[PDB]
Amino acid sequence: GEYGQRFMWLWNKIHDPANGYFNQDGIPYHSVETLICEAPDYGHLTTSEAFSYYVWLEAVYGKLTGDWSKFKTAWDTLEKYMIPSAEDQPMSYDPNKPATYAGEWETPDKYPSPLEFNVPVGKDPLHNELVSTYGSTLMYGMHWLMDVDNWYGYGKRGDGVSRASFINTFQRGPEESVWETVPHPSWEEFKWGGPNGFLDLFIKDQNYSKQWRYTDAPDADARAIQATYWAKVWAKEQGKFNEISSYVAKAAKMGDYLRYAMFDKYFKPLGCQDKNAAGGTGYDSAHYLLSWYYAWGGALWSWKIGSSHVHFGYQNPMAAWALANDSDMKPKSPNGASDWAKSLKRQIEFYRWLQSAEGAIAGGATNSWNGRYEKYPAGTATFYGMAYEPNPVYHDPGSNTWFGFQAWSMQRVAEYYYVTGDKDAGALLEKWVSWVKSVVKLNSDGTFAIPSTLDWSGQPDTWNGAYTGNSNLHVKVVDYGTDLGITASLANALLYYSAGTKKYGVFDEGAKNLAKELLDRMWKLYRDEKGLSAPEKRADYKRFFEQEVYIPAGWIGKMPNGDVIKSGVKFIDIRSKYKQDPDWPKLEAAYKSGQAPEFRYHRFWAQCDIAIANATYEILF
Ligand SMILES: [Ca+2]
Repeated sequence: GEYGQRFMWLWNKIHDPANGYFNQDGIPYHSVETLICEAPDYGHLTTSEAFSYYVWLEAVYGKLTGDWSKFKTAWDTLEKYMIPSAEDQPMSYDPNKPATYAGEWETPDKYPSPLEFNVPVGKDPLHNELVSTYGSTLMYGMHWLMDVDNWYGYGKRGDGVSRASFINTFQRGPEESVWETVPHPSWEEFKWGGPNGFLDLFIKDQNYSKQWRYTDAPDADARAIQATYWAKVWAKEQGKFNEISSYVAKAAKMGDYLRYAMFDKYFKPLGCQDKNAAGGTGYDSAHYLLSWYYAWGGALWSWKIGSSHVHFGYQNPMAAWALANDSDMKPKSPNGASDWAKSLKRQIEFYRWLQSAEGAIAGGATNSWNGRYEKYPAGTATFYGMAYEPNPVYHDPGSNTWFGFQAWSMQRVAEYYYVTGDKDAGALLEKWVSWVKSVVKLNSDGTFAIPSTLDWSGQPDTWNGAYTGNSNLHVKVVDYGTDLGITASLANALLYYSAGTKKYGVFDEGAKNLAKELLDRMWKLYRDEKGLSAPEKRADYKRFFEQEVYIPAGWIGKMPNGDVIKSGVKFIDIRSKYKQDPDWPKLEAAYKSGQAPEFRYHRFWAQCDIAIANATYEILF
């Protein structure tokens, strides 16, 4: 079939060693080009989102093929490399005191953040159940960032040499952009950085211990699960399910632990609005959404920490439903499926509460105003006691000034609607597709433009379980662009909606046609040697040179390659190896010329989305 030809074409552009999307271990890079900085700060780093897209690409491949080897392989790599093994996470945890509270602060210069030992932390209610269920104490979820070819030089567990090195960057609050971090190893032996390693850049304590720390990106895990749901439906169609047996089980175990994404940072109760208030005793601290993260720390004592900030872009109803309803994907814990049923509905309510008057989905909510459980301002709209935030978690740039989440997240809703016919999902999607149609530009010459940067106004109405119209919440498109990963994901969302519409109501041909046009114009214009790519102006890359990384006066340390870490140091001064990047002179030239440098990037996830969107047109039509 034709749109599946398209998929095949890109699938082995991706799987051709020549083009170089994977490292020697089969770990996909964030992108083929190395000189890139946006969420990771270098291209041959990779992310938990990349792995989840890899699994998804293969699920779709084995649906179109009957060949589930590639799917099995992609999961094999993911469990092996991106999920901390037993040696990666050795422990004695106390569910009643799961962590010691530290605040979040407005700027990076207010860090390291002091522990506050008087601040009550609440009860972790998932742990004892999860031990009972699995026999293990190991946590089964992906850490979000990896240095796949050991570019930074921290290695495995401190060996400064192994590939697939667990690192972390973002640690110092909502203004710490990708440009303002100090990349550090997840496993801390004090072999680099200062006397206490890098710990004392981020946390203020009397004494510091060697330890490990991991941070899950829940959208990533959920996508992996979403992916595995389709691999289960698709293998079962073909009578090959049992082949994929234990891999659906991986998804369900992952699903079971992913419930840590559902809780306030410090198991504090929803609505508390005071750091000194008592901790939750159970599910009163569950927001039942996929939060910006869960994190687990552990001494070489133990900590577990959810997150108080939620972004709609991180939600996944399809995954939630799959875990909650499909008996093959059922998590083994007593309460697992059940918590996921609650998450499914809370998520859908969340999306509807965030729906602007125009139809775009606004950012999110927090249970911890300023990340310090402060009192909400007068007039603040709320969702189950959480405060609306236009840009939750990060502000530089604003986390919901990126059009991309609209597509990523509504694709998942559109899947859930197709499977299910849920009326709220449908009514949500209706008003959103309407908006999409009104803002996508199809030009006469066959070029197209999707929104890139969004801006926001006002607030939703406070949630009371039923849609109101949110007539004071307003989206504005600030500019347009030609992001192909997003363009394809937008197409993918339009296709699942249109499909569901045919299946459950009045068929929306408009939607399908708008998607097709996007998938067609893209394929005709932006095809190239390594897959697809469009020109991209990166003015912000001046920050390579100009961005000062905050280091405390008196703090002295070294990166593994010898770069000195001290006050005044810039972004590039702690990443000197960038100067031997093939694109360095091009970048240098443009910085001095005074105009934005240009790239034609091949992000794994982008190429994965383009693939899956074309394939999804065939599967549905
Ligand atoms: Ca900043």
